[PDB]
Amino acid sequence: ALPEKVIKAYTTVGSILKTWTHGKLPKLFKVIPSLRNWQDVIYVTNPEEWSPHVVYEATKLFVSNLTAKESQKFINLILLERFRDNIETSEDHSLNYHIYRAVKKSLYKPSAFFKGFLFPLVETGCNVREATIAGSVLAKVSVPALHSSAALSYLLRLPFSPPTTVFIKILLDKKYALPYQTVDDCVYYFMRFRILDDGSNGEDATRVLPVIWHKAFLTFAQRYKNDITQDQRDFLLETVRQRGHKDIGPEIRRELLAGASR
Amino acid sequence: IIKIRITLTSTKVKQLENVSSNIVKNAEQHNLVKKGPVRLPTKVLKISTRKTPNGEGSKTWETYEMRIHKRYIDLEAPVQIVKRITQITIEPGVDVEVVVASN
Amino acid sequence: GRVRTKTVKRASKALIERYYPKLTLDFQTNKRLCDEIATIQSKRLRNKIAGYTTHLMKRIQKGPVRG
Amino acid sequence: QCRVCSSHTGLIRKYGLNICRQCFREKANDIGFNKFR
Amino acid sequence: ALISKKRKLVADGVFYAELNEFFTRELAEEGYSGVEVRVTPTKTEVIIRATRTQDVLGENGRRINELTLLVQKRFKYAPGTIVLYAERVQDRGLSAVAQAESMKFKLLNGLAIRRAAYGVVRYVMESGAKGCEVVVSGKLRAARAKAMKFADGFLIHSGQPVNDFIDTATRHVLMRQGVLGIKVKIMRDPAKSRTAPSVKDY
RNA sequence: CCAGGUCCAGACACAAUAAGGAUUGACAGAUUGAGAGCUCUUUCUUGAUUUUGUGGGUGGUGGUGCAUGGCCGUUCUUAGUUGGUGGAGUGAUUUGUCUGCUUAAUUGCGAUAACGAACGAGACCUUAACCUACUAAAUAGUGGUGCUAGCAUUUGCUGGUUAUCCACUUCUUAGAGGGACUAUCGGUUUCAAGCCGAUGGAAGUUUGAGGCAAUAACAGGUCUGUGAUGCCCUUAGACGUUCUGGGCCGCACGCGCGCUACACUGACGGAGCCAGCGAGUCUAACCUUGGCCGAGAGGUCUUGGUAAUCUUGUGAAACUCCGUCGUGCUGGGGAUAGAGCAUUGUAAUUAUUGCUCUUCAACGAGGAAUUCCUAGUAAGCGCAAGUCAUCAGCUUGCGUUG
Ligand SMILES: [Mg+2]
Ligand SMILES: [Zn+2]
Repeated sequence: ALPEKVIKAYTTVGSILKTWTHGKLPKLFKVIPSLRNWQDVIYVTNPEEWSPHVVYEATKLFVSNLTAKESQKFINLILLERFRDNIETSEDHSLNYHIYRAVKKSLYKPSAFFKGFLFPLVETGCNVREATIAGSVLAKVSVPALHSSAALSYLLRLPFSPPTTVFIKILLDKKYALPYQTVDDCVYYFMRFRILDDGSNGEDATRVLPVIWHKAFLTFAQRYKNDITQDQRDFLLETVRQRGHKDIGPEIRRELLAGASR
Repeated sequence: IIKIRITLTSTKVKQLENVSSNIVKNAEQHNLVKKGPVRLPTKVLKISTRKTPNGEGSKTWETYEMRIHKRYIDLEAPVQIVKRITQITIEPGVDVEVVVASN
Repeated sequence: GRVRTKTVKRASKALIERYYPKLTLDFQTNKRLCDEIATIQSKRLRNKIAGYTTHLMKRIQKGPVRG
Repeated sequence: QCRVCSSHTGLIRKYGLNICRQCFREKANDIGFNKFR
Repeated sequence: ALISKKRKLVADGVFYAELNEFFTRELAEEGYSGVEVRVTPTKTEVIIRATRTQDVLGENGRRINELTLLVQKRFKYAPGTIVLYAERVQDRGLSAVAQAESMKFKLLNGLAIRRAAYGVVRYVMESGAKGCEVVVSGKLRAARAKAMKFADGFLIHSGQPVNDFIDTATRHVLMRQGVLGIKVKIMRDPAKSRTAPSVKDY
C-alpha cells in the first residue's frame, strides 16, 4: 500500500485539478513523469473526473517526457478510456476539443498511440462514431512511414468491418514508401474476400462489400501497382473479376494492368 | 440463534402478497417463532405536469402518480435457513432486505 | 343522460328472450343468477346487466313487449 | 444536462436525474412512472 | 452507493431502462426479447435473453467481453463486478452433443460415475431446460453389464413434439476395461419454440 | 452579449534549405501589459517532429438542399363518417344518411330502395367517499395489568415506563369482498328506448374525473443514420479555446400578473393553541433534537435519523381571551434612506440575505372598463415540495377558518 503522505498529497492535487483551465501545471503533477512508479501515483489522483485541459496537458507531458512503453501504458490506461467515456457519455455523441487535441498530440509518439489507443479500440467495440473520430485524428497527424506500415499491417489482419475499412483508408492515403512485405500483406488482406470454388470459403467471400472497400482497392491499386508480383497481380485480377464495382472497378483493373512486377 | 428482520418493499401488491404468503407458509411449516407481516401505509408519490408543452392556450395542469407498499416480517432462524431463503426469495418487483442487528 | 350501452341492452334482450322464468323483480337474486349463467368479465358490467334485467322484469309483468 | 438529445433547456434536476421534460414524457413508463391519476 | 430509498428505486428503474434501450439498439439483429439482472453481494449479473445467442458469444467470448466493457466504462463500475450471462440458444446445457462429450471427458479424466451425473444433470437443469435424462450402459468396472437410467424434470417420449423439441446424442466412451454407452437426452422449453311424480328409495 | 489580451490553423502534393543544423520539450531567469502566454541567455533534451512559398481539396468535432426510412409535437384536435353490394339517372350526382317522434348524440323507435358491415361516440382502464362483519400489527394507535411520581384523600385525576405482560384494530393502515344497477314510487314520452320530481341509500347531474384506439392531414422538429449527391470558401475566419472586467436588474413611460395597505369585525402587548401534503446526509456534511453565549440575526458544543422510528405531534398562521390605542394621513400604512452587527458565497459595490435603531413617502374603498366562481366551493390565512449556494412577491400541492 502507498504511504498516507503520498495519498493525502495526491488526493489534494486531484481535488485541485477538477477545474483547471489555464496557467501552469502543479509541481507535484509535473514530477510524475520523473517517477519510477507512475501508476500508483496517478490512481490516487482519481483519473476518471479530470478536466479536458489537464487531459490535454497530461497528454503533452506524458508523451513528450516518457518512453514508448510508458506512453502506451499511459494512453491505454488513461486516454483511451477517457476517449471512450467522452464519446459514449456525450449527449450528441461528440468529442470535446481539448480531448481532440489530446488524441491529436498523442500520435507525436506514433507506436505508443497505435498499441495503446487504436488496437484495443478496434477489438473492444469500435462503432461508427469512434472510428470516424479516430480516422479524422489519424488523418490530421503526420506519421512516419514505418509506423503507418506496421499499424496498417495490423489493420489488414483484423476481421472485416467498415470501421476497419475507414482506418485502412486513412493509413492508405498517406502515400508513403511501404516495404514490399507490407504490400504483400495488403495483397493477403485482399485475398480473403474473393470466392474460392475449390471448397474453402468463409463469411467474407460472399458478404456485401460497400463503396468504401472498392475505393480502398482503387487507392491500393493506384499507389502500389509497381510493388507487386505478377502472380499477385493475377490474383488481384481474379478479385476484380469476381467482386468488381460498377463505377470503380474498370478504373481499378485498368490501373492494375498498368503496373510493373518487382 | 440469530434474529433476522426481513423488510419487503414493492410497488405491485400481487407479487408482494405472493412473496409474503410464501414467506409465512414457509416459516410456519418448519417451526420457527415469528411475527406477522406488519403493513406500513402505502406511499403515494405525486408530481405535477403542464398540459401545455407548447405555449398555446391557457395554463392547466395534470398529476402523475405512484404507489409504493412496504411490509416487514420478523424472523428467528439459523444462518443456513436465512441464507437459503435469501437465495430462494429473489423475485422481480419485490425487494428483499435482511437486517442482522436488533438495535 | 344515462342511456345504457348497447352490450348491456343486447345481453339483457338475449337473457330475457331465452332465460325468462327464473328472473324476478329482485335485483339481488338476479346478480348471482347472471353470475351463474353468464360469463361477464367485470362486477360493474354484470351489475349493469342484472339491474337492466330486473327493470325489464319490472315492465314485462304488466304486459307483452315486442321481443 | 439531458444525455438523450443534448437538451440545455427544460431540465428537471430532481433526484440527480437531469433529463429534460420532453425526453421524460416518453421514457417515464420505462423508468416506472405510469399514468394512473 | 447508499442512495435514499425512493431515489434508489427510481435510479434502479433508470438503470433497467437504460440497459433495456441499450440492448434494444445494440443487438437488434440477434433476436432481442428482454433482459433481467440479478444483484448478488459479490457482483452484479446481467442475463441476456436474446433468441440468437451464437452471434452474441463470438470467438473466445469477444462480443461478450465487448458488451461487458460497454457496461463497465459507461456506468462507472470496478473491473470484475459485472458479468453478462447468455441464456437462450447457445447455452451449453441445452445441446445433448456438448453434454455427451462433457461426460465423456469427465469419465475419461477419472471422476465418479455418480458425481459426474449429478454435475451434468444440475448443469442442464440450471441452464433453462425443462427436463433431462441420462442413460449409461456398460461394465462400470465390473464383470456384468448394467442398464441404469435417471430422468429429472418433465420429458416426453412419443409424438410429433418429440421430433420438434428433444435432442439425443449417442456416444461410446473407451475405457480401460471396455466400452460404455453414452446417451444424453435434453428436454427444452416448448415456450422457446420461436420458429308423473316418482319417488325412489335405498 | 461586449471592451481588450492570448493560443492553434494546412490535411496532402511539389520545390529550395537542412544532419557541417531546420527546429520539439524540462526548465532557472529576463519577463508581462490587467492576467497567462509570447520571445531570447544559459543549464540541458536536441535530430526532421522539418521552416518558407505555389496548387484541386482534405477537415466536413464546415454547415445548408434532394431522396429514403424513421421517432417526437400538432389537426378533420376525427365523436359521423366511409365502403361493399343493390336500386334511380347517358352524367354530374343521389338513396343507405328519413315524413314523424325521441335522445346528450346520425342514440333509438317507426316507416321505407334500400340491406349488410366497419371504425366515431357511447364503451375499456384508473381513481376516489361507506362498511363496530373479516385478516392483522413495538417503523401506528387504544384499553386493561405491573413498577413509579404529584395532589385531595372517599373511590379519583394527570403522567412516565421503543418491550413488564394481556386484549383489540373503535380510530391509523395493507388487503379480500360487499355495495350502485339510475333501486322504488309519481309525472312525462308513439305512453318504445329515455327525461324530470319525491323516498331509501355511504354514494341516484353519466357520484366526479382524465388516458387508450382506427382514420384521414401536417415543407412540421431532428437522427450528431445513409447515397462519388446541387451551394460557398476550403484555414490566418476564430463558428474552436482561454483570461479578466461589466451586464441582462440601467429608467419621462405604456401594458400585464401579483404583494401590502387606505383601518377600530382593526394596529400593539401578553397569555390559549390546531394541522396535513412532504422532505432529509457516503465515500459526505442533509434534516437537525438537546445544552452554553448573544438584544436579535445567529454563533458554538454535542446527539438522533439514511427514516411511520429523529427533525415532527412540523405546538404553522389566520384565530381565542385579557389589557393599550379613539378616530386625529394616528400608535394605520411602510415606500425610501443612512449607520452598525451577523450569515452564504472565491468575490455582496448597481446595496445577496437576516437582525438593531432611525427615516415614517405617497395612499380616506378606486373612473372608463375588466378577471374568476355554485359547497368544505369563493375568500382570508399560514405550512410543505420544486427552482436552492442565499432570499419569494414565482409555481404546484397541503392543512385551518369558512
Ligand atoms: Mg351502388
Ligand atoms: Zn432530452
